[PDB]
Amino acid sequence: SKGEELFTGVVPILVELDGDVNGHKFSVSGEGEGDATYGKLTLKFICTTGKLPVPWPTLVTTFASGVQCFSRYPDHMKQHDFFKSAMPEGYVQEATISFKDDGNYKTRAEVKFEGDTLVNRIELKGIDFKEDGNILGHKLEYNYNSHNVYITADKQKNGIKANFKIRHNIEDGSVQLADHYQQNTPIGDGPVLLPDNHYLSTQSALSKDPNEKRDHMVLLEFVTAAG
Repeated sequence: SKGEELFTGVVPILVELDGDVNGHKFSVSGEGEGDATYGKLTLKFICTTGKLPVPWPTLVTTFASGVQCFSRYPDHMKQHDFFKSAMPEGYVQEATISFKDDGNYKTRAEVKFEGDTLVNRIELKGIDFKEDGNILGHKLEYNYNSHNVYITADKQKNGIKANFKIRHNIEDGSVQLADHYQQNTPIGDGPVLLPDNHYLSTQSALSKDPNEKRDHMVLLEFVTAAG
């Protein structure tokens, strides 16, 4: 595809988010770099309005979804890469994150190229949360486990669909369950690749910057496509 040639080296990344959870408004800014030949990514996020009203690990699926274009697809599987084929014009992404016995997050994002940089613009709305629960009560640990993302084609809208289950570790030893459901639609009127059923194997690591006093998060990720 024509969009594939834009990912042969190291490319800079820029992210911006605006949110509202149970009446509390906030804003986040991010910056980093990606190398698709090795399926490697490095990013740093900062809260520009003060302190974050929700735990940092609950926002990982929203941030990681916007950079799925940096996945390493093996030679025998290159005909199944929707993400790179839609570039430079891009796509619109809509999703729902449901927490068991608690509330939900509804999101919308624009992913495209501006110059020689890959850009992400996101909006989030959170409703029906419990004040004494695991989310608003800040009872989750600062970590994230390995998982698989399942993909399928959506012919009627010339795009794709994605789904997986999440397991968040709690302070007492137990876990908090969640589900992520997503849908992608192209912006331009050019050709795209429609895939057969497959998955993406992922591993992540969360850390802190020792010289930083503002509320933040550092993320490192490795992603590979498999049949």
